[PDB]
Amino acid sequence: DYLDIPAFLR
Amino acid sequence: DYLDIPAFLR
Amino acid sequence: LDIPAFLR
Amino acid sequence: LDIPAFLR
Amino acid sequence: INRREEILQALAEMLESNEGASRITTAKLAKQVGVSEAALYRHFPSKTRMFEGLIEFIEESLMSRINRIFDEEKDTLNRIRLVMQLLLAFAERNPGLTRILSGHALMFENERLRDRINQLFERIETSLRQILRERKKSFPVDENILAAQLLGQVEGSLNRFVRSDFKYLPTANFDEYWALLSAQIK
Amino acid sequence: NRREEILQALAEMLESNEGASRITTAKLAKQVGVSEAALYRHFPSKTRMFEGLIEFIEESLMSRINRIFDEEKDTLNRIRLVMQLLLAFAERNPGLTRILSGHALMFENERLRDRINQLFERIETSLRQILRERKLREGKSFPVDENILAAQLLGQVEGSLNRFVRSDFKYLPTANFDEYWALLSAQIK
Amino acid sequence: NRREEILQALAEMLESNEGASRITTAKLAKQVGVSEAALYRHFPSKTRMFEGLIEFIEESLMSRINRIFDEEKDTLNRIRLVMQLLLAFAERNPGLTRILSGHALMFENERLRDRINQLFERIETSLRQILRERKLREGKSFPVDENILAAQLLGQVEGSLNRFVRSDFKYLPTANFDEYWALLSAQIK
Amino acid sequence: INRREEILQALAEMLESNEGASRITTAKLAKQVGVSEAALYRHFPSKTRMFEGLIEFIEESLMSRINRIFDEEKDTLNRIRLVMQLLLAFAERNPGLTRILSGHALMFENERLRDRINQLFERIETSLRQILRERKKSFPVDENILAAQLLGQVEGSLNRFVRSDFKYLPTANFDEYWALLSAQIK
DNA sequence: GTGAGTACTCAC
DNA sequence: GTGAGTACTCAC
Repeated sequence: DYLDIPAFLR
Repeated sequence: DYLDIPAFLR
Repeated sequence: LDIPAFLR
Repeated sequence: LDIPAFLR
Repeated sequence: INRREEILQALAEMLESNEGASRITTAKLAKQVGVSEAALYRHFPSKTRMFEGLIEFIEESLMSRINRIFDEEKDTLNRIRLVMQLLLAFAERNPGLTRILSGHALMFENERLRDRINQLFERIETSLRQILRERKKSFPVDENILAAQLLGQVEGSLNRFVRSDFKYLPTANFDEYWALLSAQIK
Repeated sequence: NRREEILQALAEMLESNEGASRITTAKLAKQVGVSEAALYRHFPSKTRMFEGLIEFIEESLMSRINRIFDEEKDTLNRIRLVMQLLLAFAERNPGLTRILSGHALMFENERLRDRINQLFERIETSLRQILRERKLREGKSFPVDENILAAQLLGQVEGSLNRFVRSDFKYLPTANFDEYWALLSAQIK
Repeated sequence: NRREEILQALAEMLESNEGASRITTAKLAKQVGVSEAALYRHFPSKTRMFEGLIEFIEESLMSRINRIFDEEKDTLNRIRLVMQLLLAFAERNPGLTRILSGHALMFENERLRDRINQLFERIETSLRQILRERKLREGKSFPVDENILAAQLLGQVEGSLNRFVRSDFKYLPTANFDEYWALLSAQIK
Repeated sequence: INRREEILQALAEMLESNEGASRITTAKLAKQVGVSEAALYRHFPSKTRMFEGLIEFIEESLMSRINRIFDEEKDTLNRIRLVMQLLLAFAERNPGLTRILSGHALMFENERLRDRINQLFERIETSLRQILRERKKSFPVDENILAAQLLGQVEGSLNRFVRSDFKYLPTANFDEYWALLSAQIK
């Protein structure tokens, strides 16, 4: 899996 | 004088 | 099957 | 007379 | 023709009153017509087009009569007097429309409408020049210069009429103006 | 110091093509290089900003009309110098001419138009007073009432100012003033 | 008679570049050649107009899915014909595909999107039922749960429909279906 | 940076809720942010530019990571799996932004924004094609065809996620999907 | 025809 | 920052 998945909402 | 002077408002 | 086209 | 211009 | 004309008549009525000194919004115009803002847009694509309706009346009213004077009246001074008096009397009979001619009412609207008014004044000035050039006795002054002076006097009269809230009537001093001038342009 | 920098900015905008449309406080603030808030620390309103320019117009024209009346005693020369003054001042101040002609003021408090009307009244009574002194000074009057002539003269000037503004400053107010003067003089001298 | 002429007009607009934006009653009325009022004598709302098209979609797809189930007994062939049906119907009806993909419905009553969701559920359970019969018919199942496979297959179709719509109908839904089928068959046969 | 970010976070919050199924008007957005409509326009020239802010995040977030996978992971199948899983997991972690990716939320806004999303998908498809072409063992299928099938599966998963009100999770069936496929593309 | 809206603007 | 506006639009 790709670990670094950006999340826009805090 | 110029007699026929148009008038827009009734 | 013959697919129907709605646009006549 | 010298006419003044406001725009300096 | 009917509802379209009702809207234009409502616009001219507002131009003629105190409201003419301020932006005529769609909200105020609709209320004057007695309909919703949305109804206005069933008869016109935009407020600019409503003003264009008034401008088309001014253009056609004035230029058809100026052309008639040019074609039907023979004498130079006679032709000039009639064109001048036509402009001043038209303004006096149509105060609201004079706010369009003077450009003040158009400040609130797209600048292309003032361009159209500029084109009308150029047409009038052209008529004046052509009338003067046909006298050739010569004038004590350049034809282009005189035409510009004549229209300038009219423009100032229109401006005074508008800024005075229609107190200073454009025709009031014309006979004296013309008596003075005509005695010199022979 | 900042007050006059705001007035200078307003006049620059009035002078450019911007003057043909509403001059917003956002636009003015930008032209000056400050925030809108900063603007409102020197003037309470846009109207007071325009009043600053109108003050310069009033003082410029009225002070010079008085000078002419005091330095020059010939009636026709007085008239020629006053008309020349109004025309040349407008030519030298295109942006302020939009204020004189009323067009730039359409966007602002109506009391500013009343103020310009009052200035024109002060100018028109001045011309009337100049014309009326001819009878005593020269034993001669005019072929028309002085009140009519003064109105016609100021109207001619107002027409030149409107034409200047309409044409985006192409039709200069002083253009061919000599020819106009020669013809006017022949009419009334 | 006029009712179907309104539906025909709506479909023509959905099919053109107009379908990428709100299709207004003013625009629809014009395309038909009547007044808006006339429109509202046959349908009470825009939503009911769209429901007319959705009915054609539902009946077209579900009737043919039933035919396939009845005429063809081989499991993999059933699957191939159902996928082919959804893809080809969309290709033959670009404007209706904007409805299937949900994009044209964004402007309308949300109950219409619920209706499309219900259609996809009816289609997905159909694929599930087809897949589940393999065990009895052939004594074999699949390397994954039938519920997962049906979702993956309908998802593949939904992707083709979205791509068709995104690309303004350039990416045809049936393009290279044979290659897709050959690979899918190798995966599950 | 601060107020600009607050507005974008408010937009993404609305996209993520039921309101995301409908036009997000300036009136509703302002109320979500807790400011006047006019305040919005001190930080953005237009609502289209607010959406562009979200689109720029999606573009940069996804393409920087896809390029990193391409440059840092060596194996073909490994690279494909990671790019696919990245897309699906990104969508699942960002439901509101998925409504932008799927094009549904953009229906209410200027069409040039959907053009930008099309450009992003073309960039992703390009990466997929390049990854596949570097295997050359050969595939049982054209590289362009496979890339389109792979992205099609992702697009359908995103669409299902959005239309189900985020019930159908995009990553849920990916392992089974990939197990099936990878056994055949060798 | 029209209520309720629509994105965006203005002076303060 | 924001109240009050601004021309123009929508489905009914």
